[PDB]
Amino acid sequence: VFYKVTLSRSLIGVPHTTKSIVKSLGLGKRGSIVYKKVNPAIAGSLAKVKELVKVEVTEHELTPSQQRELRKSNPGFIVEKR
Amino acid sequence: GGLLWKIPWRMSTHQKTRQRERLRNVDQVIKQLTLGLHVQRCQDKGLTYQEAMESKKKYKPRSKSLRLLNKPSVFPKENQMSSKDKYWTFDKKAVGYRKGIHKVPKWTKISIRKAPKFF
RNA sequence: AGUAUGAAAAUGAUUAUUUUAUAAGCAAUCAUGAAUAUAUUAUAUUAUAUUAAUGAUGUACCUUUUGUAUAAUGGGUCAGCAAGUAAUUAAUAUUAGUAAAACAAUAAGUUAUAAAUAAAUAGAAUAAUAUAUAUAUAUAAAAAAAUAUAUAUUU
RNA sequence: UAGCCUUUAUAAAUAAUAAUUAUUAUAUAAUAUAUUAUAUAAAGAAUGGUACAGCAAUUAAUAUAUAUUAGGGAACUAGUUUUUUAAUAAUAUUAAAUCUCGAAAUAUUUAAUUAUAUAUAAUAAAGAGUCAGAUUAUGUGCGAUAAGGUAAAUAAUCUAAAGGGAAACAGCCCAGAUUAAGAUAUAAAGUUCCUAAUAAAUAAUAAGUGAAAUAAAUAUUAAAAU
RNA sequence: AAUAUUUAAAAUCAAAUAUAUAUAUAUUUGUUAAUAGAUAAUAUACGGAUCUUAAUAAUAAGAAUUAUUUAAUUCCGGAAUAUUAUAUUUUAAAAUAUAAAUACUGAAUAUCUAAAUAUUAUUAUUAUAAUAAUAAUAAUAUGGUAAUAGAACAUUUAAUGAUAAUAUAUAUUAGUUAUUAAUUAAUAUAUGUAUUAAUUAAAUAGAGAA
RNA sequence: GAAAGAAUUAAAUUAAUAUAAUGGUAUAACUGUGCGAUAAUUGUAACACAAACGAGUGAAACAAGUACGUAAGUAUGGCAUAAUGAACAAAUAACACUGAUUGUAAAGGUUAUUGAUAACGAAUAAAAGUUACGCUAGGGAAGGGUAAUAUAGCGAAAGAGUAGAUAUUGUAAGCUAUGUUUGCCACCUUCGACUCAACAUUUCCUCUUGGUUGUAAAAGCUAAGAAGGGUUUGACUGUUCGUCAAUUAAAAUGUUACGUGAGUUGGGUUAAAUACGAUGUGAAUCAGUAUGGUUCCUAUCUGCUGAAGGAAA
Ligand SMILES: [Mg+2]
Ligand SMILES: [Mg+2]
Ligand SMILES: [Mg+2]
Ligand SMILES: [Mg+2]
Ligand SMILES: [Mg+2]
Ligand SMILES: [Mg+2]
Ligand SMILES: [Mg+2]
Ligand SMILES: [Mg+2]
Ligand SMILES: [Mg+2]
Ligand SMILES: [Mg+2]
Ligand SMILES: [Mg+2]
Ligand SMILES: [Mg+2]
Ligand SMILES: [Mg+2]
Ligand SMILES: [Mg+2]
Ligand SMILES: [Mg+2]
Ligand SMILES: [Mg+2]
Ligand SMILES: [Mg+2]
Ligand SMILES: [Mg+2]
Ligand SMILES: [Mg+2]
Ligand SMILES: [Mg+2]
Ligand SMILES: [Mg+2]
Ligand SMILES: [Mg+2]
Ligand SMILES: [Mg+2]
Ligand SMILES: [Mg+2]
Ligand SMILES: [Mg+2]
Ligand SMILES: [Mg+2]
Ligand SMILES: [Mg+2]
Ligand SMILES: [Mg+2]
Ligand SMILES: [Mg+2]
Ligand SMILES: [Mg+2]
Ligand SMILES: [Mg+2]
Ligand SMILES: [Mg+2]
Ligand SMILES: [Mg+2]
Ligand SMILES: [Mg+2]
Ligand SMILES: [Mg+2]
Ligand SMILES: [Mg+2]
Ligand SMILES: [Mg+2]
Ligand SMILES: [Mg+2]
Ligand SMILES: [Mg+2]
Ligand SMILES: [Mg+2]
Ligand SMILES: [Mg+2]
Ligand SMILES: [Mg+2]
Ligand SMILES: [Mg+2]
Ligand SMILES: [Mg+2]
Ligand SMILES: [Mg+2]
Ligand SMILES: [Mg+2]
Ligand SMILES: [Mg+2]
Ligand SMILES: [Mg+2]
Ligand SMILES: [Mg+2]
Ligand SMILES: [Mg+2]
Ligand SMILES: [Mg+2]
Ligand SMILES: [Mg+2]
Repeated sequence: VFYKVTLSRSLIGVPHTTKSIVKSLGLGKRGSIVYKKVNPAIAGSLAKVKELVKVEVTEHELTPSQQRELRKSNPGFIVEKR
Repeated sequence: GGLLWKIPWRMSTHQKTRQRERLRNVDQVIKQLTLGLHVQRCQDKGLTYQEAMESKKKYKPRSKSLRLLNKPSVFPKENQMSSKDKYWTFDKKAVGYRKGIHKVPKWTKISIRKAPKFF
């Protein structure tokens, strides 16, 4: 399984220790999403920063291309050339 | 004395509601971490996702941090906490040995759950 | 302080459009009515330009400071003038020429071609890579410390 | 000069950052009590003495119809009835910057593994600026448990940071502006009007108490446990 | 109903969690208010208005204070619906909702929608082709004083350098190019006219700050 | 059953350590003793700790020689942490390196050694004051915070009050209020008089009222409401203050940059002259004394006093 982890709260006032905890998880800007193969190491790293992230378990992971495809909005038209 | 840092001594209803939600969110993060570890243990043993979730026996975490965070006596859940300790934090330089949790720096990120038994 | 030209700005008077005599602050931005002007595709229920109805937002600029709307410094306005340049050298980097040589080409000379020592007449594989060799300290000679040289073609 | 910053690069390069496994014990099994395996519990490999806690040794304080020592209080020719002072024992209570017999969390830190590679560390050539700092929290020294005081120790922000909230606001809560757009989810803060946005439950207040900067000892009037 | 310490969740009691299926151990939470004391000097200062509710009584108010909370608690797999918009035809009213496990506002946050630049990958078109230009997709990044590092524009001068009053230069107004700059149109003045476009080399090369 | 051994266990590092304090020490690092006096020796020193540099600290290993030990081995001073000083220039010895035409010299170099720059990373071999005659370049390296002090109230009441803590009174200690005092910090570099005053109430007088063996009357003391009106002339002194004299119902306390100098004064206090007393050798100096003594401004804005014009009536 995978931990889908989202960086919910920012780091503009976070100690450098927790900031490194986050940076070592692959998380970037606020609202960033990453999937992590569930294991004790990542579990502990996320526990130490539980107050700045959101976590949810999932069967499978999604590559950024798939996440983009799911994020793209619905264009309300179909085009026929003339 | 001179500067005006007009921080009121007591929170408002909306602030209290937001604090309750934040506490609940941290509880949810801990719960999800434990559940993920359990499902991983089941899948390593051979089971699949569906009966890993439906398994009657839930595997407890073996790490110190997770075990302690799961103990209510160390990191009590929101519904377990007391109304006093939800909003007021322990200070030894204040009358009543308490101060509003909203006067703690970066209080929406850092977490306090437990104060001394008799304080 | 040449000549000619000169719708360059600051500045003054007058005219035109528009707003303004119940409304209060860096004078501006956005939102939005209304008047006017121009328009040889305004077909219009059009476009653009000018203008303090009205609404919201908005604490001049530099310097120096931990920090300035600051009642801290400097400025009445505009035009012109006003501040990292020269030689003589050393080191580093890039490209270009030539290349175990380069620059000069009258002779010289400067880098490179061998490391080392305060210096001296010492100076790099006994049929191979440091366990060999050179220098300095010590010499029977080695060992020991520090640098440096050797695995068709010399860098 | 070191520290903090910048440009260009180097490989027999992942050496960097973060977390996990380390331990002790129980149960149930095996294997061969001793292991191995699974599950669980414990603030969980090595180092340390702060909080807390304590009065051990040291330094200080209190008490006794209990004892040792000294002057020794109506009869008296050596020996008392005693809420007689001080010291030493006994017992019971206490504290401390330079006291820790107990003892945290954070912390220092080790190998392997996992994650971070559009990423760290180290090294080579070369170029600066800085060496007046300020608040807010938490431990402290000084001051008077004064100061928008002063001196240093951990974050964070301003410095050099626009934007939302704190009425106004360098330093507080949230969040880091390449340029637009404005549909969606929002952070802190709020939803009677000024001003974007709300409907309810259970108790208390009657003092405009209070409603975005809680003023003390005390006094009065009211609430229930036996 | 009378003599009536204390202001308490330690102890007890009551609800819940984790082990336990005939019951126990461990853990978490629940123990008062009002007034007085009160306190200065331009002007009352919750930012201001103002905020406590009440039958008859109309669409229709009753904290905008304090303390716990909900958007039904609830756990670590539930419904409870004055909602508002239905009726056959029934005739004191009548069938059915959405929408409630994530009410609402809210930033230059994040996503979506488009654009620019740099880099890491994959592509397409065109003429160190293992390149160059342009374009397309995924991902990351783009605040900034002191400071460092790339790139470009305006002015003048020197070298090379056609064209020409149907042109050039300058000025004003209105348009175009992602715009410190050039360009297109109209108008005005001067000039048979560029040290011109472009590449180099150089500066008395850019002023609201003395 | 008993002797003599070997010792073991508890306790002890409080004594002792060459010397402060800390850590260590009985397995002793403490003490006694035999040799000895040797390692309180020589040439390379890796690697670490510490660290800007310069310096500092531990030290494996190779080689030469010593002392102790049966041997294993130990010893490169002291159980450890202080016990110190750069380079220049001089001086002494050794080395056999260079010897400015050659030879020797002279002189330099290498190795060892000496003297202290205590403002102790040390300017030079060598150096104190004064300026109120002073000059230039800069920085500022009454308001604001605090409430120790001052003032005021409150709680409690030990004691006075012929009697009774609470008529009055309230002595050490407790809780607060003000920001008028004396100080504290370093964000921010005129005292008095004259004239005119505005504001507060913590009320001096005037009005209403409660208490007072301690209110018979009168005069009082204490307290609650109350800011409408009112609240001084003169001698001394620069004086605010203060001592007096004479009045008054009273002669209250404060805030306003301790109100008011683009409104007046310039007596005190602020420079240039001079003298006295003290300090100093002297220049000169003094929270000393005395005589004299140079700052001005035509009102742009706000505000205010009084006039007018335009206007929407
Ligand atoms: Mg009007
Ligand atoms: Mg005006
Ligand atoms: Mg300053
Ligand atoms: Mg400001
Ligand atoms: Mg001004
Ligand atoms: Mg100014
Ligand atoms: Mg000026
Ligand atoms: Mg040799
Ligand atoms: Mg430097
Ligand atoms: Mg201990
Ligand atoms: Mg201590
Ligand atoms: Mg690793
Ligand atoms: Mg400094
Ligand atoms: Mg300070
Ligand atoms: Mg920052
Ligand atoms: Mg600065
Ligand atoms: Mg800001
Ligand atoms: Mg508000
Ligand atoms: Mg604002
Ligand atoms: Mg109020
Ligand atoms: Mg309990
Ligand atoms: Mg007021
Ligand atoms: Mg953005
Ligand atoms: Mg930038
Ligand atoms: Mg950014
Ligand atoms: Mg110039
Ligand atoms: Mg100019
Ligand atoms: Mg400019
Ligand atoms: Mg100028
Ligand atoms: Mg010794
Ligand atoms: Mg000792
Ligand atoms: Mg180190
Ligand atoms: Mg060094
Ligand atoms: Mg010895
Ligand atoms: Mg010789
Ligand atoms: Mg000679
Ligand atoms: Mg000699
Ligand atoms: Mg000195
Ligand atoms: Mg010194
Ligand atoms: Mg030193
Ligand atoms: Mg001297
Ligand atoms: Mg004089
Ligand atoms: Mg008495
Ligand atoms: Mg007293
Ligand atoms: Mg009064
Ligand atoms: Mg009378
Ligand atoms: Mg005055
Ligand atoms: Mg006065
Ligand atoms: Mg003036
Ligand atoms: Mg005078
Ligand atoms: Mg004299
Ligand atoms: Mg005279």
